[PDB]
Amino acid sequence: DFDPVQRYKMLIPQLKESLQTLMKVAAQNLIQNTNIDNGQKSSDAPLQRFDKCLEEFYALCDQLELCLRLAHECLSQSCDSAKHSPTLVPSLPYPQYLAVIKAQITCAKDIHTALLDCANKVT
Amino acid sequence: AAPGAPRPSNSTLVDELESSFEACFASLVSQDYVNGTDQEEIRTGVDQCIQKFLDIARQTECFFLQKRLQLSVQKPDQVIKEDVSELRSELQRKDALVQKHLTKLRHWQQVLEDINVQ
Amino acid sequence: EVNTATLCRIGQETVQDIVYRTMEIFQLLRNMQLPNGVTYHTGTYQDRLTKLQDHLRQLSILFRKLRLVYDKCNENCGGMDPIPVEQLIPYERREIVEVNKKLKQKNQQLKQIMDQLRNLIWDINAMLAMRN
Amino acid sequence: RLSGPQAFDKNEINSIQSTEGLLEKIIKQAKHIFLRSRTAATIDSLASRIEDPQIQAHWSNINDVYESSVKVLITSQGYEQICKSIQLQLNIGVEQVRVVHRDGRVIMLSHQEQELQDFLLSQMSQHQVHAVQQLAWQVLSFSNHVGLGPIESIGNASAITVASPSGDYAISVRNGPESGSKIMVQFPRNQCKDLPKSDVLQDSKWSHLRGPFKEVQWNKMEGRNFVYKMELLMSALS
Amino acid sequence: QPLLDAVLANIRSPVFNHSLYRTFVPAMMAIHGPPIVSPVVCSRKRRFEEDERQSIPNVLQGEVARLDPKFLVNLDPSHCSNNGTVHLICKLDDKDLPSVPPLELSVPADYPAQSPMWIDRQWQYDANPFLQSVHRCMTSRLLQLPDKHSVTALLNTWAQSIHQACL
Amino acid sequence: GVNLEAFSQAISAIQALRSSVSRVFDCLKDGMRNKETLEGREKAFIANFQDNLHSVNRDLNELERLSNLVGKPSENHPLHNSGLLSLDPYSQLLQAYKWSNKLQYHAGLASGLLNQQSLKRSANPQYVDDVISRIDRMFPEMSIHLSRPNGTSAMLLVTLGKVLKVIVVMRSLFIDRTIVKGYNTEDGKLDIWSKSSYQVFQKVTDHATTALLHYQLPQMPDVVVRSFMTWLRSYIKLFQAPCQRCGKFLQDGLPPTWRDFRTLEA
Repeated sequence: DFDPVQRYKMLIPQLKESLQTLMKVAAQNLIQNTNIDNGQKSSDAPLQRFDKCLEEFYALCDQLELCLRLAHECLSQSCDSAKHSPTLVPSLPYPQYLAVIKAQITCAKDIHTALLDCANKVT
Repeated sequence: AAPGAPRPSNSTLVDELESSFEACFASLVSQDYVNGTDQEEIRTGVDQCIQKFLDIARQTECFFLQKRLQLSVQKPDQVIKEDVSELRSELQRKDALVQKHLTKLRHWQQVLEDINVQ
Repeated sequence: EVNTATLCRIGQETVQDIVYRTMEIFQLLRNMQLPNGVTYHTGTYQDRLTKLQDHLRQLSILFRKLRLVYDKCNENCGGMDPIPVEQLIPYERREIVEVNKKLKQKNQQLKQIMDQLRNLIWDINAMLAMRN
Repeated sequence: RLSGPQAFDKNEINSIQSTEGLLEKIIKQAKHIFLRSRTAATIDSLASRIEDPQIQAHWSNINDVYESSVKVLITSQGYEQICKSIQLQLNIGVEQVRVVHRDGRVIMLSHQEQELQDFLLSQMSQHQVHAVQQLAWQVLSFSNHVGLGPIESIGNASAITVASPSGDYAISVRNGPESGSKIMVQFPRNQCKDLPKSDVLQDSKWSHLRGPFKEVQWNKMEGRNFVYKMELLMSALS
Repeated sequence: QPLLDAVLANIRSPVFNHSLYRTFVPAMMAIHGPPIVSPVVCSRKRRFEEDERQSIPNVLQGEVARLDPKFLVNLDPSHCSNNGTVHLICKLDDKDLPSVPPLELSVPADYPAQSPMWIDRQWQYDANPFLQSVHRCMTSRLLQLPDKHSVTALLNTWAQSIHQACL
Repeated sequence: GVNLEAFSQAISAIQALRSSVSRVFDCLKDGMRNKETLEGREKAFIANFQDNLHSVNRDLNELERLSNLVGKPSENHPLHNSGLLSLDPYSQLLQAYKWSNKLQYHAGLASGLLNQQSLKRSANPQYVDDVISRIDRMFPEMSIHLSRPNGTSAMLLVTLGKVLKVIVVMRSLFIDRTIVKGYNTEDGKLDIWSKSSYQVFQKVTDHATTALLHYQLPQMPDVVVRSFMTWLRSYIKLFQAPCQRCGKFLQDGLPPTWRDFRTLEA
């Protein structure tokens, strides 16, 4: 139940650490495969998968992108409507707010429909 | 393969202009779900809405001017009649303006004559 | 009555008018805020809506007249079959003369009147300025 | 006594009182004859330059004691979008006018110096053809002041120099202070005279360049007020 | 900071290139699943033939195209297949008085040089008094051009000198 | 409230980090294609690694932005979505908001583009002046007031921060005949034709006359006066002179291109 900014701040360093571990496991797996395919047997030890790491890194990246996208959409939809009405919630009553919003939607739809009909009738 | 040698094009320059005009409005009118994002796309849309429209408008204007050239070299009597009509209209407008100015001047003269009683 | 030259002039004027009305309606739509913004419930909204309706109706009329004059001009193709004027550039009259003379006389009288008009304007504006 | 608190060095100490009497009436009469002469010169230039772009002046309502204000624009025949040169000069009494063409080009004239009007008319015709090419085609912006001399530049440096290619052709003009102001040449791409000696050896035979001048021969052309240059530019592509 | 992959890829000098495939391709094919990541078909025999086999150095062709209708150049019995490529006969047909055409044999068209040839100087210029004065000032003017160019520069200099010494 | 730009930049940075990781691990899946002199693939590898480091640094830098997410749960947006379940059968309001924003931006761009209209020529009210003057005076640091002492002429006066007031006359439209004067004025009981200065404000008056003769639009004089006022507002600093030094001459100013520099250089 944290804020999106808090989730971003707590995801970024885990993201960096996941990237570091990804590079490390990739290097280890690559050097093991090379020593087992080019030179002599030296890396006789169980290595990681390098896939369970990259999948988790991609998951962290995607989750951070989704959190930031949600925050951006929230701030955008809160900014455009803040400049269209005052604040009134537990300066204005709720039924009047609903009626004003309905009238605004109706007027915008009417303008759009009139413009579309005129543009279609133009040709 | 239009970018090759041939290039089919017919029945344009009037309906083509009308089609471009009614078509580059589609960015505004659409029975679709307007996405909740808009950046650097409406710009490149309106760019080609305006550029091709101005181009075809200038094409139509050049066609009209070419028609004017062919008409002047083929029939100057129409140009003479148009010039005569324009001169008559200018004379009528000048006479009307002079009459209005004279009416206003006479009104102001009567106003001054009535106001200078002292 | 052919009036084909005036037809082409009216067509060019109609093209320019269509361009100008497009510019005007776009400038009008630019400053078209939300209807229930602060105070203007419907008055300004209905006024702008009626203005846009008149704009679009006159634009439709302009397009109709443009199609009509284009059809008339394309149908008026007669005489000068080659018409190489686009590539062959160099590289009745008594009534016109009388009308020009009358217009010149009227313009001379107009200038004579304007001289006294501006003289009176200067005199008044310069005499009332030296007051006090 | 206001010189006490606001100590003025020599401005108010001299502006508190000045001479008057006959000098003021003399200055007023000088301003009167100067305005009359300027108006007569403008009217004469209008009556003379008939086929040229008719000059359009506009006076002002606020005519002060000594100074005044006069406005004027070129405004070629039937073209409101060609107002590329419009100046506002004030005709002071004890000095000469101080006109500014468009771009802060402040200058000071003399009693009978009116060649500035002719030079401005020439370069305004130049700017008019420039704008009408920029409206209708691919006109670059090399309409410089004057360059290298078309007619030896008699008439105070008035010598236009601008060109514009619409499609494959190209059109150039050079107007001046009535010393060959009707100089217009349009050079096409293909023509009769050629030289297949070193051109045939060139792969993809070059018919795209435009060499032969083929002067326009501005005689009996449909130029009503020189604003009909587009009326010839329309001869680009059907 | 994570220079491990960099130093390992740098250490991987040997010629055998199959470890990277077996090490990476499985993961990418598992996550990214394109049966044809580049479904476009590419089968190309690029070069069929590219030669006109009749072209003189193209750079000279550009200049002969940029020439004014007053000038006109040609070719004499030509030792100019590809190397000299020019020794022309340019007659300065113009409004003023005519003259004798020069040769102006130029170097390869890359032009780290100029044209001037001065072949017919012997009999043509000494014979006439006006032609003698034409050569005089024109030589001094050509001894001024810094790295003159073949057709346009030298031809314009010749015309200017011819119509300047004319006085 | 400029967090939208920072959020867009952060989204782009994360997308760039993902794309850079993908490009690195796709190029590493391919050895040296064709070198024939020396394996130049190490250069591309180092470039891709540096690009990944650049993207990580960009994300870390964008982390410094986005100070805090305020409360105000969508700023009075929840009325039927989070409100009564009857009220939300709601997407009509959001669709209308988005469509209005898109229409406004598109019309603005279209007007700004079609400003260069192909209008051939023009052939075939002393009540709004006070309103326009008040609307223009609503701008900050531009306290003006009109007097109208003689006739319908609007002999207004402006003063921004200094005592360089400008008595710009008008004609109920297309205001002209301006005269600037600094540090005292209004002699007697009205304006004046003094135009006195220190050979500096004379150039300012010349530039103002050039501007008044420059902004002559065919219609919409309110936009003309607004442009004139925002052009005049640029004279509040006088502390810049590109293309030259600060003191090439006594004065330095000609901003028709919104960048004032030394005179006699344009």
